[PDB]
This record gives sequence, structure tokens and C-alpha cells, in this order.
Amino acid sequence: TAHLSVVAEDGSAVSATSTINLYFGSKVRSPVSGILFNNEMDDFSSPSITNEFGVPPSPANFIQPGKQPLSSMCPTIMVGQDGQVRMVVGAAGGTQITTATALAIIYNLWFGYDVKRAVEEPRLHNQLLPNVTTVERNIDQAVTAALETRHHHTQIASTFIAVVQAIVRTAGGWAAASDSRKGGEPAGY
Amino acid sequence: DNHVYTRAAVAADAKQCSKIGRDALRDGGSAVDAAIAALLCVGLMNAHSMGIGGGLFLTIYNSTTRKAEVINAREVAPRLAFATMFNSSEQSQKGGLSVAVPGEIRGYELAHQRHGRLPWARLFQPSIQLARQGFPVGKGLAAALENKRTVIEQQPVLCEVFCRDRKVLREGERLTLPQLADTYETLAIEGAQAFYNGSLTAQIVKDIQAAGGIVTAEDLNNYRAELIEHPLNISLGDAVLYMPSAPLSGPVLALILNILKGYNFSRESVESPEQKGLTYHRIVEAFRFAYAKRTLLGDPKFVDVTEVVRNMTSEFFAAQLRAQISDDTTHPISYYKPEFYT
Ligand SMILES: *[C@@H]1O[C@H](CO)[C@@H](O)[C@H](O)[C@H]1NC(C)=O
Ligand SMILES: *[C@@H]1O[C@H](CO)[C@@H](O)[C@H](O)[C@H]1NC(C)=O
Ligand SMILES: *[C@@H]1O[C@H](CO)[C@@H](O)[C@H](O)[C@H]1NC(C)=O
Ligand SMILES: *[C@@H]1O[C@H](CO)[C@@H](O)[C@H](O)[C@H]1NC(C)=O
Ligand SMILES: *[C@@H]1O[C@H](CO)[C@@H](O)[C@H](O)[C@H]1NC(C)=O
Ligand SMILES: *[C@@H]1O[C@H](CO)[C@@H](O)[C@H](O)[C@H]1NC(C)=O
Ligand SMILES: [Cl-]
Ligand SMILES: [Cl-]
Ligand code: NA
Repeated sequence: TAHLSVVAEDGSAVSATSTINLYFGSKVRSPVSGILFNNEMDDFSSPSITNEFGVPPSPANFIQPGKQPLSSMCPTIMVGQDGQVRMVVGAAGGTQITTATALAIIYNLWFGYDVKRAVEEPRLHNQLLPNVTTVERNIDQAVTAALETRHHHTQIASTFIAVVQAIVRTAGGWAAASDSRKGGEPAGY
Repeated sequence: DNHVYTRAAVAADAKQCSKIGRDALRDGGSAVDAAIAALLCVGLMNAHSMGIGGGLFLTIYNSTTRKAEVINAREVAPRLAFATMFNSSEQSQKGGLSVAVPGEIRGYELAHQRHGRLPWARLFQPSIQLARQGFPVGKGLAAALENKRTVIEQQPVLCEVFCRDRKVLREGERLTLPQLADTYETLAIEGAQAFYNGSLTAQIVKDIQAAGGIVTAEDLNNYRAELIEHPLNISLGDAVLYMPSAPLSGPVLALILNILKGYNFSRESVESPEQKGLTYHRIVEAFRFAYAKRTLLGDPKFVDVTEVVRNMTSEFFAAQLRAQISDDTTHPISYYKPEFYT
């Protein structure tokens, strides 16, 4: 998955998330066209497959011909009451996309972190099943502590949690950030 | 530099693609033109992540009309697919049978027909050059190459482009995509039709089926990107947030934020360790409640999600969940009432 955010000079905006699903999708590359084919069928639930201990299949997300599989993607644009764009945001990272996107929004809109900090700030994730709370390596360990004393079992993400690209309107114009977890940088004028 | 810009900005996960997006804006393109040019570039520099073999959604806001729209171009199950077609994760993850019908190019075409200002071929030009000339492998891709070293090195057709001396490329090393360059050129010149009903179509079908898949020319002929005039939104203070509904996770995001808004987080929420810890605990609890309801979502054309989504975007519903968040403890899974049927 990749997310990107765009604001044009006229104040119009695009938030776009695109994916071939797993790394290198299906692993089928066309030797003629070069096209690397998605494995998006893996985003469906199957009554025969068990992904996680004690997690049942979700029949609302079974395969049907012509059906689109459930996605965690959520490319978002926040617009102020005056009709001006306030934030263009989204993420890559499977089921972590939705929590990471919520975090980037919380961080900027409520905690007051500028867009770069909102992107770079440590993240955590819980999706109910499995039961665990995953935290990034450099999280404020006072957070880890407050979670564990409240009976969350935490574990540390061996790599990182999601990838966020974001743009926020500021007094100085449009502040943009790309996630260092993946190595992007923004560009503008 | 600092990455505040007075006129326009593109944030992509590869610098060169952000630049390509920016140049498009500079040359007079719409926000859509820039997104497409950048997306085409990301399909190369982060080829593990996305590209013309996949699908996408675009959330688009027009500051003149002040309207938001969504373009749904996510892949669909092929006409020959069925509920029990897979028996192991491996079958649903690897090979032609795992491939859904790619929506990407139709999606770019629909977005471009509605909002494009540059010519179609101009959006491809910079990426055609990039793929022919090659580029240093960036951080993201190099880690992905590493993560998937075994499968890549064992599969001649991937190793063909993703290896150097039969070992995965590493950061800094040059990646060249000569076949994709040719394909991008065809797309630039013949248009979207070449993929779905034109000069690429038969080859696409042959590649997928040779790999054990079941995609057919009809599947490609029939794919349609879809315009969604009324995307999901929620009201947050004095702002509105536009995001896609099912089959994407707008409803989930909406429920998370609506649960959390009743706490009125501010800078004070993270000032002390006592406040910070409670704040994060509360966030994790909102996650759990939101994901409990997620298991009811699916393609709204195939499953009725009207009321499920109504609940998930309802502030009253959110307030009911917020009321069951205990400040001193998390709870067992059943507490959050995950559901697999309505
Ligand atoms: C899995 O099993 C079902 C039920 O017998 C069968 O129809 C299907 O062809 C099998 N698929 C694979 C990929 O092994
Ligand atoms: C927005 O809509 C207006 C009026 O219909 C149109 O003239 C303009 O080009 C659109 N802009 C974008 C960026 O889509
Ligand atoms: C192109 O489209 C027409 C009408 O849908 C179809 O009948 C024809 O066979 C298609 N050609 C290719 C090459 O897919
Ligand atoms: C949000 O969506 C609802 C339901 O369609 C609709 O009443 C309204 O037009 C939307 N709100 C905004 C601010 O666009
Ligand atoms: C929506 O929530 C109400 C309670 O607020 C509940 O009665 C009903 O079961 C819910 N509907 C669905 C489809 O979950
Ligand atoms: C999940 O974690 C919570 C918090 O520790 C715990 O109460 C519960 O027993 C765990 N298991 C289940 C099945 O919910
Ligand atoms: Cl990304
Ligand atoms: Cl190639
Ligand atoms: Na930045």
C-alpha cells in the first residue's frame, strides 16, 4: 500500500491510497508487460481459512464474483467551515492504516503537534483480535506503563507501525510531511 | 528544506514522486493530474506497494464547488471467483488465483476525465523516463526486498528486475524497469482502453492464467471505476472529514474519532504522565470498540451495511461506547461485542 496527499494552488485537494496488497502482491510479474499483479483476493474472508487463533471468518467479507474485498484504507480530507482544506491524510500498512490515520489526526488536531511531528510521533495499535496492543520501539514508556497497569498486554513492533503522508494548512501556507519510516519526502512551491 | 510551501504541496513516500507531482502542479495540472503523475511514479519507486496491477481509492475535494467526491477503483473478484475457492492462506496470497481485477488505470482515467487539466500522456512522461533510466533503490523498497529476499531470488521473473547477480537489490543500487516503461508508454499513447480492452488485455489475461488464475478478457472489459458523489463524512468541531465508506474503513475511522471527541482532548491531555497515560489508554479502548464493529463491513453492493454504517457514524452510538470505556482497565474481547452477523 502507498498513501499520498496533494493540495493544489487553488486549494483543491486529493488524498489517495493505492495498493497491490502484500509486498510484491501475488508475486506474479508479467515477463512481457512488467505488470506486477495484486493479491487483493487475500483481503476477502474465506470460510475455510483460519488466520488467527480463535478468529472466525467474517461472512460479510466472503468472496463473490464482482465483489470488492473489505479494505483498511481510508484516504481522508478535512475541510474547515470556511470551505478551505485543513488536512489531507491517510496511511499504508494493512489493518494499521485506520488506527495510524486516526493517530495522525488526533496528534495534529487535538494534541497540537505540527504535521511533521504528527507523522513522526510514535504510534500504537490494537485491533481487538488479536487481543494484544502493539507499540512502536520509541514510544513514551510512561504510556507503556499506563497501558500495562491497566491490564493491556503490550508488545513492541519489530519494525514500525504504518506509513503516513499528510498536509496541514498553517499560517505560513501548506505544511507537508512524509513518513521517515519509509523514507519519502514532500515537494512543493 | 522545511516542507512548508506558500502555494502547493505533494506528500508522497518517495521524494522523486513528490517532485513529479509538484512539477505537474507547476505546469498547470489539477490536484488530480499531480496525484496521477505521482501515483505512476510510486508504482515504480515503491513497486512492492502499489501500481497499475492493483487498485485505489481517491478522495477529492474541490475548493470552488466546495464538494468532495470519492472515486472507487479498488479491484473486484473475477466473474469466475466463488466463496470457497481457497483452502489455505498460501492459495489466497501467492499465484494467479490470488489476483483480483486491477482497477488502477480505470481509476486514474475516471479522475482525469472529471478533473484533469494536463493531457493524459503528460502524466506518464516523467515515469517513462524514470523506469528506462533506472533509479537508486530507496529505503522502503530495500527493506521490502530484504523482507522478501527468498521468494524474489527463487522466482526468475521477479529476480529479472529485482536482483543484481541473483541477489535482491540493496538500498542505493540501481533499479531499472524496462518492461513497465514500455507499458506506461502504451498507456500514455493508447489510453486506459489499452489495459482493459485493447493492446495489453490478452497478455494480461495470459499472464494471470499462466500463473494459475482465472481472470478473463471479459473481467477486464467489464471493470468500471465508480464515482461516489456523497462520500462519508463526520463533523469534528468546526471541520468536516470526508473519507470513503464501505468497502473501505471510513466507518471505522469515524467511530474511533467520534468516541474520542467526547473526551475533548487537547494539549493538556499529554502534558503530564498521568494525563498522557489515560489518554493513550482511552485511544486504545476506542480502537477496540471500533474494530469490534468492523467485522460487519463488506462491499455494500453485496451486503447490506446501511444500519451498521449508520451506527458507526452516529455520535450517540459513539457516546454509548465511550460510556463503557473504563478509565482504570481494559476488558476481554466479548466486552466490546464483536459481531459476525447483524
Ligand atoms: C478448495 O476446496 C474447494 C472445496 O472442495 C474447491 O472447490 C477448490 O477448488 C479448492 N481450491 C484450492 C485453491 O485448492
Ligand atoms: C471545481 O469545480 C469548478 C466549478 O464546477 C471547476 O470549474 C473547477 O475546475 C474544479 N476544480 C477542480 C480542481 O477540480
Ligand atoms: C473490446 O471491447 C469490446 C466491447 O466490450 C469487446 O467485445 C472486445 O472483444 C474487446 N477487445 C479486447 C481486445 O478485449
Ligand atoms: C455528510 O453526509 C451526510 C449523509 O449523506 C449528509 O447529510 C451531508 O451532506 C454530509 N455533510 C457534509 C458537510 O458534506
Ligand atoms: C445500532 O445500535 C443500536 C443501539 O444504539 C442497536 O440497537 C442496534 O443493534 C444497532 N444496529 C446494528 C445493525 O448494529
Ligand atoms: C484480552 O486481554 C484482556 C486484557 O488483559 C484480558 O482481560 C482478557 O482476558 C484477554 N482475553 C480475551 C479472550 O479477551
Ligand atoms: Cl505510503
Ligand atoms: Cl519492468
Ligand atoms: Na516535513
